[PDB]
Amino acid sequence: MNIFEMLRIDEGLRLKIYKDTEGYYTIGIGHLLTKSPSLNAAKSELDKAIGRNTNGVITKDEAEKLFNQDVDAAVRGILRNAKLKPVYDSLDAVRRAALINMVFQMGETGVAGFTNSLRMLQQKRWDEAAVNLAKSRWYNQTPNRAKRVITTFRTGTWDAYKNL
Ligand SMILES: [Cl-]
Repeated sequence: MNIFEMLRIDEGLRLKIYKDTEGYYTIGIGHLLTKSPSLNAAKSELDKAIGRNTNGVITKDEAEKLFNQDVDAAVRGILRNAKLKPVYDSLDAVRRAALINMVFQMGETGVAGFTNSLRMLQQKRWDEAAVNLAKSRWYNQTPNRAKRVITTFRTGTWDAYKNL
């Protein structure tokens, strides 16, 4: 298991524009196009991201290219952020994947807002971090995904993702 397999499980794969759990236009492996209500805006963003006239459909190769760029961007965002980088540096390789997962889903700014949870992770107070992380809109809106990420922080293993 690695970060790419992990996020492919959490996000799935869809080759036509769809709406994500918040109602926003998305494509591929959880690539957000726009928070605009306008399907035309979403198609225009898609064409710009892919570099051609897509009419809202992309190939699997194109989805995986956007996915590679998005994983790379999430990692680079962690390492440039003063609140995230020291947490990331303190963690083992499995728990690093959990942090990347959060940043992929809710952005660098959203995750840096989890001040108390980040402190607990940095101190390796895993059971306590897991409780604090669950006191969140994130957990209440996407509880099955949040539970898998939280279990990964708590245990340092991939068990939440095996048999999936
Ligand atoms: Cl969920």
